Amino acid sequence: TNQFDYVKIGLASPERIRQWGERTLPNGQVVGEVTKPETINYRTLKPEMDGLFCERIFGPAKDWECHCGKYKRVRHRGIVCERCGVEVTESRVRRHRMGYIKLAAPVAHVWYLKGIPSYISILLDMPLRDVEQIVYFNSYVVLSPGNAETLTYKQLLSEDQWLEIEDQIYSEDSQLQGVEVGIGAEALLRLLADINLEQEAESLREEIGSAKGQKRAKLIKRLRVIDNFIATGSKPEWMVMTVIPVIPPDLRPMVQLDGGRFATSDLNDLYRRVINRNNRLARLQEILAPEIIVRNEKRMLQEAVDALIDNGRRGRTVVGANNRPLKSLSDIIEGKQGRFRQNLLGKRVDYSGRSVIVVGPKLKIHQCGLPREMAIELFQPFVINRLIRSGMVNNIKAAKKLISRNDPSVWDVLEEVIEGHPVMLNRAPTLHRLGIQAFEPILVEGRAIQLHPLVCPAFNADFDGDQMAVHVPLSLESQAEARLLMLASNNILSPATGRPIITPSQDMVLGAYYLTAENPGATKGAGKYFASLDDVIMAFQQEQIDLHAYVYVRFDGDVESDQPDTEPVKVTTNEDGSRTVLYKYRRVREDAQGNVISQYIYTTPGRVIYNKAIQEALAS
Amino acid sequence: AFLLPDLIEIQRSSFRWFLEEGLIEELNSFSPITDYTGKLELHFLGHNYKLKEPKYSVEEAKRRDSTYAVQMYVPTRLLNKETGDIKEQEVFIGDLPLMTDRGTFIINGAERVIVNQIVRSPGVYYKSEIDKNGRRTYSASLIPNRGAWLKFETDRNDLVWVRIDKTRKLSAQVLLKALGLSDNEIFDALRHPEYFQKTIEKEGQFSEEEALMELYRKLRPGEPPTVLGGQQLLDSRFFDPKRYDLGRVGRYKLNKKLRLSVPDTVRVLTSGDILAAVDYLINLEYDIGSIDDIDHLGNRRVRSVGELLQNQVRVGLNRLERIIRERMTVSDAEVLTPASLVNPKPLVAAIKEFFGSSQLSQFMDQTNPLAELTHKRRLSALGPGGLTRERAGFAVRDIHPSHYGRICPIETPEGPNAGLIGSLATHARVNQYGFLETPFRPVENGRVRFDQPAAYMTADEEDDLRVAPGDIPVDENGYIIGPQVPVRYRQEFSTTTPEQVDYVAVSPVQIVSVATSMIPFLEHDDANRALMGSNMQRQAVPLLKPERPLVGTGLEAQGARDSGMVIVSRTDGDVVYVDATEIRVRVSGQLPTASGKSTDNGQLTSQKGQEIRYTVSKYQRSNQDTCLNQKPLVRIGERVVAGQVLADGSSTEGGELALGQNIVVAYMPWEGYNYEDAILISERLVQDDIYTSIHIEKYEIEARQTKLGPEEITREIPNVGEDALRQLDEQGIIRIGAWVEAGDILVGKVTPKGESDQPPEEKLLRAIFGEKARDVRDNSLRVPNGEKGRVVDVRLFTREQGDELPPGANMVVRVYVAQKRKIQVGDKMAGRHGNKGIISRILPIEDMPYLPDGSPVDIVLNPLGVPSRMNVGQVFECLLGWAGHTLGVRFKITPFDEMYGEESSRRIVHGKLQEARDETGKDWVYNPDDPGKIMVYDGRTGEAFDRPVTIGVAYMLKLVHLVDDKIHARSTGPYSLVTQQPLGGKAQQGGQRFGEMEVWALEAFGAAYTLQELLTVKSDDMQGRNEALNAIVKGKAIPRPGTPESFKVLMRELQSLGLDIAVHKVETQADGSSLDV
Amino acid sequence: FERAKTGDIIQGLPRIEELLEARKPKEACILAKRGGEVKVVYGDGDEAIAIKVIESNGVVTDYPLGPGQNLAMPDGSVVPAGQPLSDGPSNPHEILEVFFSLGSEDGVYACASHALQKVQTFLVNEVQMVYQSQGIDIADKHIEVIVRQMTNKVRIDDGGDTTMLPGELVELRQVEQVNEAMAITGGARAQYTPVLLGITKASLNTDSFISAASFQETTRVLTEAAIEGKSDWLRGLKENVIIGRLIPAGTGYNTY
Repeated sequence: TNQFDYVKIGLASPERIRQWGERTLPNGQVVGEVTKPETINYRTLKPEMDGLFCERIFGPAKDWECHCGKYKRVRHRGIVCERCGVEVTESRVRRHRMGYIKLAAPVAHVWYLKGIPSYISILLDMPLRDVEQIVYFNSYVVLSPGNAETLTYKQLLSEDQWLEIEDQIYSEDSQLQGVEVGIGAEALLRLLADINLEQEAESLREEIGSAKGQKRAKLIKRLRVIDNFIATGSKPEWMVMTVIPVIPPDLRPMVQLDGGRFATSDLNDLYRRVINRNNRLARLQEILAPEIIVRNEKRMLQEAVDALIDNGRRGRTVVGANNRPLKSLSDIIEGKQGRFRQNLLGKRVDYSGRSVIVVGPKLKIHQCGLPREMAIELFQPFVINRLIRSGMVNNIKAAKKLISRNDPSVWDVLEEVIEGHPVMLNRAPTLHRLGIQAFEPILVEGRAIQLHPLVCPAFNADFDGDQMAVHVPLSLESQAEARLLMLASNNILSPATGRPIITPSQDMVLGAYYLTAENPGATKGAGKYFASLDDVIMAFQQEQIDLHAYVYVRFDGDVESDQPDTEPVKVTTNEDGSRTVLYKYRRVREDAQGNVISQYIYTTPGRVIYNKAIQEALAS
Repeated sequence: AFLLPDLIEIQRSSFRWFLEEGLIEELNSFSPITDYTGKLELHFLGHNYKLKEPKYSVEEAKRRDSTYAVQMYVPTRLLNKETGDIKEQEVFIGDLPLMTDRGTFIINGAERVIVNQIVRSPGVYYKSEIDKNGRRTYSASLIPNRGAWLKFETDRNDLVWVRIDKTRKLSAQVLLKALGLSDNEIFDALRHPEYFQKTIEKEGQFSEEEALMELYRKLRPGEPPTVLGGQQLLDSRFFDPKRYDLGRVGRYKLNKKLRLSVPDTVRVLTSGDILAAVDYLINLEYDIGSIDDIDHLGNRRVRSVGELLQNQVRVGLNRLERIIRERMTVSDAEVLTPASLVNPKPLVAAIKEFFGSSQLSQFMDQTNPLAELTHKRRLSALGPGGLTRERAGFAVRDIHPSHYGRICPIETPEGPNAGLIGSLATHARVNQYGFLETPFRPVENGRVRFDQPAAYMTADEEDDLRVAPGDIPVDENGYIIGPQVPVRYRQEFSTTTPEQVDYVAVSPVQIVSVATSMIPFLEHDDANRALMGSNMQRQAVPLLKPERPLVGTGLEAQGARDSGMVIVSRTDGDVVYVDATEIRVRVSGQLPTASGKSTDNGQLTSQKGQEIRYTVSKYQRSNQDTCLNQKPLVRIGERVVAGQVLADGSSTEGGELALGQNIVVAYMPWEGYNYEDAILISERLVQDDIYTSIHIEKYEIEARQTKLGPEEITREIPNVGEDALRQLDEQGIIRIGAWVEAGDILVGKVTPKGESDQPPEEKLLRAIFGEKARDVRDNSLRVPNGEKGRVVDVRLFTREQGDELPPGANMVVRVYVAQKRKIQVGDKMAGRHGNKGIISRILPIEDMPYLPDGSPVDIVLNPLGVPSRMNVGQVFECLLGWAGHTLGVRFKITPFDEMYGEESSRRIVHGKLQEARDETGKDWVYNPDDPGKIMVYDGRTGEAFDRPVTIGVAYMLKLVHLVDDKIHARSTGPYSLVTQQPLGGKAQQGGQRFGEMEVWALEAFGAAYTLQELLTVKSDDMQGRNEALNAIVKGKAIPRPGTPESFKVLMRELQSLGLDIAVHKVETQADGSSLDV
Repeated sequence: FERAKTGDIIQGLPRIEELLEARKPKEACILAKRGGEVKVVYGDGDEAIAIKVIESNGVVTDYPLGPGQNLAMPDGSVVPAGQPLSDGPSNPHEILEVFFSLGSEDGVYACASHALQKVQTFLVNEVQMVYQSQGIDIADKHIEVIVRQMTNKVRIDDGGDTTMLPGELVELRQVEQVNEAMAITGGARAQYTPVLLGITKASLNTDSFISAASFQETTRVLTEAAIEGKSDWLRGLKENVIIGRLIPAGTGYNTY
């Protein structure tokens, strides 16, 4: 956290690239470079000494072991090997070193090149199939000098014309112009590197005011790059490159597989390829082969490089033993599965457990079942701790063992470790925050998760076989806020709408319905009378009335009846407080009697239950 | 009524076919080879695969885990056009898995089947279409069988272009390829060559430039073109039979399509055709004729092994050929024997492979017989040649109304694959072209004479005619009855009258397929639900004795029978000796085996005690670990005729299918358990051993020369005592038949671990004990956890024991462990009507509402039914069952109980009940008032309620994916390679992945530490992980995290790609800019 | 025979979808001015044809076409796009610049604003309505939140003053803030037509490149940013995550 604040995106100039793998030693002579494309040796398996896995430039895979030998222990650490120049430093030093290839030919970064705007071109003001030709060895360019004569700047000599440029030879008049025919990126290089640009964003901006109804889009663009470059320290030339970084090996790991077979990584593959191509090419210029080979060659190289960066981008998607497109540097960090989006926003943690799911009646809400099998592992350690606390277990392995023995404690301690200790449940990936909440893990036998009906809607679960998944929280702090703010009790209502979301939903409704409905003909205990105590109840178990059976009930409170009746009906004008007055529900005593001395409600004996049931659950 | 032809022959047939010929003909078509100079012939009498014979029992091949196969010789002929001389030989060239009992193959001892797929058929087609206004071009298109295509159209000129691939080409001279005079397509078309005439630019440039620059200036550019060029170009591309198959079809359509006249096997094309096309295209510019709809099942074709294989073989050859082409040819004239100039291999690959993988060598799956069938007669659209999921979207997944009758529409996975995978209607089958001839019935004067053995025509839905849907109130004796009989017709339904009609379906339940046309009362349900139904049915594990259900659709005995999971009277005979492993009514020699002497096969053991010694096999593992076995079933001394059935497969019973059982159910809303999508259960349920199944289990393990050494298999291992060096053999194996448990040893082996890397503290602790520690990791094999169960077997594999192992392994050991399992809470378990449900509580039997007769009921589903499921059908039968449950009599039935103005099924069932009372007078058997409702008490206390509840028996079924199949946990375990985050994959201590949307539930909440940490310490700060862990073990909190990994990784990449990342701080009052690791 | 876009089932997400990205495929011959006259039907017209619109306080006739799938009829007391004149979804953009054609008198702000909201509001409703089409409920409070998020970016014009290129679609404050600067320190007034950025344009290539990158353009925005060093303190959320440290809230809100 307090190691850095902002990141600095940018480019790697050949020094910075070569500054990714120098590992200069005290013999004093630099390394980090790899002079071999092959991988581990065939006889033994050790990492050659200058190939994709050279230790001495990435690091001793065997912790403190000079590839040479002599030292096989941390004791030998800072000290390295004279004979091998292995940098003895554990092994985690690898996965991070980098090394790099001095390139025998420049390669217009695929990215800047076949990019949506082809920035290269954006800055070269030269469309593809023209600048695209220049790489790919496919045309020529005049060069600033090359066109100092009849030749016109940026005129594509292609080859026939380029040869015609060699024709009309200097053995004749004029032809004193220069050279740098752009057959390869080597010249695109000094195109770029040619230009100054301080004039751009001002001398170029001369336009920008002018050409009011002109392309506009073109220009301003071309500015803003330029400007930008100059604004940053970006010289376009840096775009083509010349020397190549290289992934710390293990990430291109490569691995013995049990059956003996091996687990090659397309990384080292693309790579190694470009190595050959390179070397070889150096040997081609070394043997001064006639161009068109060497030409060809570069072309290749070029795109070997390329594909490395990004397969399938432009030329023909490489397809190796994988019997399919390989996996370039780009794409492993891209897509749905680019590093980003799946190992990185979505990693795949432990301390978890899934299962099928099942209604957990008997077990109330804010609780969950929990199988015994899983609950252990989830809670593994915590428990062992408790062992040691109770002292029953001494070391851990002690525990470990005992844990598998399922000693009384295993099913006794545990659950003391456990309660209080919320847990979080989730039905599959769930955008909704409420999709997952905090829950109290109660043990349970079989293997499912018990599950409460009221919460079902939230997670939206069937019980036709859904599954859920569990995680468990650790810091204690992280417990807190489970409790505190996901604890499935306390969240009743949709965050998308004040509406509640807990809601008794099916049958339980119709329980309540049926409870509280209004069966017609209700005779048993109909028109009866009651007075609090839950009297009527008793009567109900003695069936004095019928669950569905209208009957008066002394209750001084308020009804709501539905179908409001408020106004009287048929007041009984007789004597003291006897207006005494009816209502489609009520029946009451005001006037002399008082204000409401009488208060019998026209309600079925169910509804009273219900009302009661609330009631008491609620206050008291 | 009818006869169900064998319903898998589909692929019996195919193969035979091939076999019978299907490759000769290719083969010797490929027979003629000869020196690079016509001077040295290499042809063969390709007319006999002369195949010596399979080496193994099937059984074997299973045991040997080998590929039952055959191998296969070709006599060859007199070679050379220099001195014509034979050096004749024959050769085999390869092993052929010659199919199996289930009409599939096994290979590598495993078991597979080759799906058959479905594609469009060669021929030609037209698709026209519009602009944004109504400019209504057309097109055209061609497809060989194999070889490139030819495209045409009309681009707002009315003038045209011979495109080749998509739009590869575009030339006004759409029909001036290899034709002079021009009239051949200017007047011989007698229509509108380029709307009468000519392009604008109808330039006729094609003298010396003919077949030149056309295939160059705008083909295949960049060479000095050469009239040859162009030529040798095209002629390749359409004439070397080498590479252009029309396809018999190819013709066959064409001609038909265009009543061309070219029968001729003319396996490749002509000109006259071409133009013929082009006309047609034109003619419909003028609109005389029809574009074509490929969706029409007819113009689309399905093909099975026979060729899938075959052609794939062909390519086998070519490759081979080359090899030979030279190796044979170029070298001298003597050495060249007709022997060492040919090599299998390439074939042997190609097939070895094809099977070995395609997308079509699928594994079988034998969960239970009908999971087979339905997995043979499955057919598929995908596959190489097909589509992909993506590249094909939707309306290419729908019920093109031609499927009718040919593809059960009810039937489909989903996942994306909906629609991409259909299975086969019941009656359908295919013509040698590989369209589905559809059985029907010829109704004369709108009246089927019935006598007709159906009508095996209508391979395509366009019989075009009055066709009746095989559900007709039919007057006894022919006549239809209602003058409002529908009918399809030209893909339409249409009120019709009985007289003017042709065709009736053979039955009202043919379009459907297995598990779909079987639904007890299909007619009465939602479809899709019935979708689910079907499938469930395929997944019902089989049981110790799955009982034939009670009310069933009749249609099944067969289904069983053709599984080939049962054992069938091969022939004939009256049983004699039958112990539980075979029926020596067979190799015994008496009346069974001996009307296994009545008539006495071609080669077979014609009379004696015959190898009609069927074995019968107990408990073999399935592709789902399920077990299978066939107790003798038949008695002794009695009388069987072929096709009868002798012992029973996994889950079949009376020799007929039986998938699950049938128990008494009630419908009520049992509180909580059953509240919703939950099921109750009595205890007797599995107490009577019903619903328990087997499962058994592969476990292998193997030892292997480390370049440290071998590593082994001892009895002995360090650190043992009980469950270790106890239930262990002298090689640390187990005895057959040994209980085991969850951590004990299967087989013990160690490893040359040595040391060469240790912490001084370890040397200490020696010293103190001065234990000169040992050196050998000890990877015994242990039962993992949550297993039980006897051991059935072992299968050691070393140099002597078959030596079937990776290059350098020594022993391989299999071991097999089995397991009863009773039912138990937590099991998908459902009915035959998409009744996906899960167990929740089991009630001890003395608490369920039992019944008026006290008979405790025992499930209790939720009443309110036929909702989104619309599967009311299932009450119907519950009821019914119960009738035949009280009547104690099974009853077959069929969907669409029509020929009855009323529901029909409705007054059956009542009827039966009704009468069911009185045959026992139990009375409460049936209550017209509240049909089949009953009283019910309830065990717990002893009362019914205001609303009587229905009651029925019902047939349920329990489903493979069982709770244990999905349970997991991880405190912590193995991590990843590269990225160290726990290794989550399902088998092995995996971990729950928290994708973005999941985090969208965390940061969306309040206090989100968790989030954080969850993101790291339980997945990545490596050290973070540990020391947390610790930190709890200590007894306190945990320390602050760091930065996860996968960041650091990302650095790397990026950096490895022209970057200068400065993650960096800005500290001091002098604000300090640094960078970091 | 012409026939109907009837059925039993209509619009659903994709309806949403669309206007959320606020795609611009909704035919709408809505004029950029209120009027108020007769406009028999097509405009003037009614006889065979003339799809066409008002100039009431004006004199010009104007007259744009329309199809046989959408037919209009709103005569008299006409709309300052108090309705999209020609009656099929005016596209918040057309309506915005129309609410800018009518809304261009006040403070260029208040023209902006009153428009600006005007439309927004609009938008909201719209959405609801789909929800009610299903009855499905989604607190407008949310929607608000987004859509505001959706439109608060001007697109600069004649931005010689605020520097932002004339046409540099940018945020609302900074530029207007820089405008205030020149407005009090000499300089022109870069046009600030309030524009909507749809859904996808909003987010992605925006401030923090990390985010963006992760959201999309993992390599696309990458190039660029790379060209800009465009630093990214990852300050905020979605990174802290990417990255581990915790959140603008939490202790970052407590200690803070």
